[PDB]
Amino acid sequence: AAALARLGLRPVKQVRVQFCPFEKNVESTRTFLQTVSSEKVRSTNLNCSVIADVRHDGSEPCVDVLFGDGHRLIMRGAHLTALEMLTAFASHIRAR
Amino acid sequence: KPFLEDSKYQNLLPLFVGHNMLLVSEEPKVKEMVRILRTVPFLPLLGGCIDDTILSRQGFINYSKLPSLPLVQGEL
Amino acid sequence: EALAGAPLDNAPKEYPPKIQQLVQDIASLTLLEISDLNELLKKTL
Amino acid sequence: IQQLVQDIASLTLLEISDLNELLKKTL
Repeated sequence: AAALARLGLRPVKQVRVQFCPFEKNVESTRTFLQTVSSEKVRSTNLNCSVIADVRHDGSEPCVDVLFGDGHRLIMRGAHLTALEMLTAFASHIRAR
Repeated sequence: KPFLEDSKYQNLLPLFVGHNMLLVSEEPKVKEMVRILRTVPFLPLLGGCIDDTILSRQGFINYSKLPSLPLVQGEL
Repeated sequence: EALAGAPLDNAPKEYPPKIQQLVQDIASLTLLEISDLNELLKKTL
Repeated sequence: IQQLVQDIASLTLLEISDLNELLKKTL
């Protein structure tokens, strides 16, 4: 997750990762949280918080962000891999 | 993974696809460990068992609000 | 053997059936075998 | 009638909770 550290995660306000522990399509959002909650990317600014929503019967993994311009990028990764949503989030934060 | 697939804990095997760590805790004291990991928001706990009863996270936080074990014994 | 399927009850519909067995065993008798219950269960407490 | 003694000593915590739920709703 070095590229997100070199990007400067600072313009975002809030990211959160809603997923379920027992389903067969939740590893991608889990590794997304593992790349997003590392010390470097969370240390590039302290004014943002990252939440990890855990539910059992939600049955669909979802990721949603909201950043400084009041926008909202939400990506329900269940059929996305980790690197695809990571480069999507990276380009979408670097645009704004 | 093999020790979970062959023993009685096969239903806990779906919680092991990433970096997962175990919280071995003799004499279960659940309220305060919830109180110390509610400090950091980004730390999930995907579940586990409580004395051979497999439970989820919201199941854990409603298990912490079970009343005290003397009065639970004294209700029946 | 196995362990259970382990659902969650934040969306609760299912509950334990062995308690079903026990409660249908005892919860249809009046206070005489309930006196049996009191006697032989506070045997130990 | 100490059968109660054995089958409630084999009873687990939330097992006793289920017993509480059932008998209290019945009683």
